[PDB]
Amino acid sequence: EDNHNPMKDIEVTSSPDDSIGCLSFSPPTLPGNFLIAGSWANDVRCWEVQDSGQTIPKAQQMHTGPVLDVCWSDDGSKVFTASCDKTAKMWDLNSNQAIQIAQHDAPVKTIHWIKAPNYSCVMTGSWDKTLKFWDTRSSNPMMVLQLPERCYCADVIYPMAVVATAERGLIVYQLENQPSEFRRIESPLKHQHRCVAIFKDKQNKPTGFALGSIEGRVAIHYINPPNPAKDNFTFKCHRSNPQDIYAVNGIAFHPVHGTLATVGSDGRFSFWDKDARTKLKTSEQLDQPIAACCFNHNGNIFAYASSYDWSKGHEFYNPQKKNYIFLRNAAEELKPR
Amino acid sequence: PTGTTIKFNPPTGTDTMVTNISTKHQCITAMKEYESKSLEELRLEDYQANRK
Amino acid sequence: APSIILNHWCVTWQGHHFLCRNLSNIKILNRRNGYTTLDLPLTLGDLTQYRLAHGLSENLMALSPYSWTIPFLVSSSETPGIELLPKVINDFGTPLSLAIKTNLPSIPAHQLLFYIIFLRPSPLTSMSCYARPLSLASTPSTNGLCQSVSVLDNKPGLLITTPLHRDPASGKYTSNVQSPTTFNLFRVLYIKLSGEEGMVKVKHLTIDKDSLQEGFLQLCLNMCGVSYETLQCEILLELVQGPTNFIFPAAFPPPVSLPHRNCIELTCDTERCLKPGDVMKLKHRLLYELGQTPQNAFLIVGAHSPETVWISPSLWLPGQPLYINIINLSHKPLLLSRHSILALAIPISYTRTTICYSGNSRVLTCGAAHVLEAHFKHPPITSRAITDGGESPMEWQTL
Ligand SMILES: [Hg+2]
Ligand SMILES: [Hg+2]
Ligand SMILES: [Hg+2]
Ligand SMILES: [Hg+2]
Ligand SMILES: [Hg+2]
Ligand SMILES: [Hg+2]
Ligand SMILES: [Hg+2]
Ligand SMILES: [Hg+2]
Ligand SMILES: [Hg+2]
Ligand SMILES: [Hg+2]
Ligand SMILES: [Hg+2]
Ligand SMILES: [Hg+2]
Ligand code: NA
Repeated sequence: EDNHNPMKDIEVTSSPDDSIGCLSFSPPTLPGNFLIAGSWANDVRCWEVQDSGQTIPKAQQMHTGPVLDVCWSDDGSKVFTASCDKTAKMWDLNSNQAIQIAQHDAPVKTIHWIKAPNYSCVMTGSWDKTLKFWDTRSSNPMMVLQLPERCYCADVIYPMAVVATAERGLIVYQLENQPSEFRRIESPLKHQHRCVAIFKDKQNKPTGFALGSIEGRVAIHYINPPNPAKDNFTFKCHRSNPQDIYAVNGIAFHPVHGTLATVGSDGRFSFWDKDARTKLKTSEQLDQPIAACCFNHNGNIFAYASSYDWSKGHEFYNPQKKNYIFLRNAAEELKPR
Repeated sequence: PTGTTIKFNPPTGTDTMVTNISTKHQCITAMKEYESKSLEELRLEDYQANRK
Repeated sequence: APSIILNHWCVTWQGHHFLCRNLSNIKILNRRNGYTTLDLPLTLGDLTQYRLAHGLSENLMALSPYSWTIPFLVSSSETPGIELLPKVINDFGTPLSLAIKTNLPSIPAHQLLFYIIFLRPSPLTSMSCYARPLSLASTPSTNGLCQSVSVLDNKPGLLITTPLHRDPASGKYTSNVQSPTTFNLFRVLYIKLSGEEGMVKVKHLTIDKDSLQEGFLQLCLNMCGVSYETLQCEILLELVQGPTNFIFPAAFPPPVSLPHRNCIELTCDTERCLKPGDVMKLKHRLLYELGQTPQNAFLIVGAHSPETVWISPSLWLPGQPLYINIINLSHKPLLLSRHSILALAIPISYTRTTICYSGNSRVLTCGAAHVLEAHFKHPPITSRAITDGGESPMEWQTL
């Protein structure tokens, strides 16, 4: 039985030849929807997504190394890209021209656009143990922050910032006047950190984050909860029904309903309610890991990429296995009950 | 020794369920031989060794 | 492909419309005036949003080409012995209801077919009101402000702002203003009214020009229960160059239940009562003519509401009175509550009663007239069926 697309979701055309590392949907300032993917074949691709479900390959840029993160500028004219080639790039979509904007001493694992009242920069996190900020014109960073280890996962919702490193490092950042350290948090997970996602309260204000480890477990953590011993919790996920424990590769919050999606090495995506503390859906098992997922600006679209994630090392890598991006209509299923 | 030259073997453990179960951890970085590196670090150095 | 099999039915999506089928024998009970009624356990919102996912949109009616159509329940051409009163589905919360005319004591499983198609009417650009010339003398004190302006896509418009004074004889709200630009035809883009209670509701609006080419315009508004002496008025008009397909003598409000669709909601002018099983060829005040070839007219069909007013369909012809044929099928009497929807007038084009539709043929026939296939012709959208089976708890821990 063919289990490449058990949910039978929309399949993006011209999918990355190599494994897909990262996914990022255009901001609400563009009309329509555009999806960016980086891959381990060094490229970054753009597809327009219509409301009909069709996808049109738009353009493509290349690094000299695997692309590990992507994101957009607030206004939608630029795509930023973070590569294993120790560089980051700003892709001007009108001109289809990319230029370097960042230099690291190791691979760049995370990239994020910060629009603040008094400044706009891109934040890069690297395995060289720094967090840097570029103004997109100068070769010198506006700011360099020292991390406790190599940058694994990173998430930004102005004015909050969450960074996970190796050895379960977890730092929350304040961004209001200048980026600055706010709190180092003793980790709620006992295993390696892989992904992180900030969520908002009812005011649309960042109040906490979801953190995912390699150990089939996600932590839900509020920054200023009324009752920490009760309001911060973890939960098990991406396990079989002897139990197999898989890695959580990606977390994403529905921008409107505040529910969340997790995707894992087990080849399944799951939908949750961190408030009701319930599970809304678990997909059927794809025949390879789900490496990255992403919601569009209004949460009508859930993108999730089917690619090997090295979770079993090189022996289980089949380079002739094809990679897919699936699009799924999420407007109804991510609403709470 | 970079990359993933040591054979993958899911570590054994124990957990509780809601009752008492045993687990296998299907992630190469759970093995002690790899627990100081991430999946992407391991894969990049396998890629630089043309170990695809 | 995406079906909804729930409580003896199955709403499937062909790609441009819905096809519905009974899954069990339907016994005809309490037959009145040749018809029986039957409730379905599905609403229009279940089919367009809650039980199906159409493309990547939050609702089928949110799609580019479906955001301009009228959802229309219509019988199938492959149902010999079964007729259905067609009707617009202009709400999403009321369960779908059928009106079946049959001689059969029962309808076998899978034989009661019907469609929900998406009707795209004739565009608003083919219709406009007409300003007739009269003998109007200038008022000694001018009453309002008239500013030329651009509207729509860089088109010539006219912003009139003026108080309306109530005539004591007619009750109509009138005003005389001096238009800076001359025009024969027009469309009404909005009417903002400001009384003593504030925002105020309008039934019709006419504009007359004078026959001495002076540029004097007489505004007349017929209102709903507004008893005020003066209304403050703001009216934006589109000025229409050259003839359109339909020419009206008076403007009507946009449809409240189908916003941004081009159709006329027909309300009950005079309050009347209907005994069960009784018909009524109600005559509406509306009239129109042609300004210019396939033929053009209006479909007169019913709407959807919790207590449906069933309408035997008719074609409304240029120069002919608008009759709305009501057919009481309820067990109680029906009084025609004022300002509520009786029928819709949908403008279509056709080539030459019993409105049926063929799924394979892409053919929709009203009587002997053939509705233009383009009207119900939309692109195929791949939609999936939403299940929502289980919501089990997290198995969660704390520190
Ligand atoms: Hg693009
Ligand atoms: Hg971003
Ligand atoms: Hg900065
Ligand atoms: Hg995203
Ligand atoms: Hg069906
Ligand atoms: Hg008109
Ligand atoms: Hg005027
Ligand atoms: Hg009038
Ligand atoms: Hg009435
Ligand atoms: Hg017919
Ligand atoms: Hg027909
Ligand atoms: Hg007809
Ligand atoms: Na009178």
